[PDB]
Amino acid sequence: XXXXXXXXXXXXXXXXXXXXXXXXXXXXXXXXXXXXXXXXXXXXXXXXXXXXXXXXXXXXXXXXXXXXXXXXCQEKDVLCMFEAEMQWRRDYKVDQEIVNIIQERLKACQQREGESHRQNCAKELEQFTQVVKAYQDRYXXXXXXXXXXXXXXXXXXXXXXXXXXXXXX
Amino acid sequence: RWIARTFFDGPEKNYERTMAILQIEAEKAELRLKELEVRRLMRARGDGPWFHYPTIDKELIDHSPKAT
Repeated sequence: XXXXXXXXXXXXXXXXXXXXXXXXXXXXXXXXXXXXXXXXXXXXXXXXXXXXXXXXXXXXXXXXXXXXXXXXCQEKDVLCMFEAEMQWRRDYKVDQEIVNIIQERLKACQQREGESHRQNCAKELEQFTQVVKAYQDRYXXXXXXXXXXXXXXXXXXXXXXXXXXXXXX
Repeated sequence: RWIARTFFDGPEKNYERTMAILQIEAEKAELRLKELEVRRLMRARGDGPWFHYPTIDKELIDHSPKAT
């Protein structure tokens, strides 16, 4: 919900126009298995929900924001860098899972269209190219194992190459 | 939640801690580097009370002799 893209609206309605035979055997079984064990499992789920009654709140995810970046903290010091290294690592763990959501958005694009797939969508493939390219050039993907000090050097390497290209052109 | 109590330290620990261990570590590293810097200077020039070779005498004789 909300974060998931999902389909706009589901169609499909029963026609049953050609022939009689024995109607639709799948629809006849759909009404049969709805009361056979689908109704029994729904009654058992309702009985388990009623038996819960009192439940724990659980305050979900903790905040903890900013605490000064590694770029702001000039000169090497163990007391200052430690909290900056934790801040970068927490962002890197989130940025890994941001890609995974858009990855699952592309998974939804393949199924919910089926026949078209490549010809349609147009937004999910474009959003994937906007994030992955930003992830590849900024958040490691070339800077080996994760390090906060190496990321600042990687950001400076991209900035120096861009400034040399902009001044020439 | 039951595993969090009497079996786990918590996220508050090792965040307030470890940084305390790093604070001692920073003091241990900087002073050892200062010790390597001080011994590099004190051995080359005899300025401080470190690596100083013993002298001959402070006081031996001052009384009037039968000299020429």
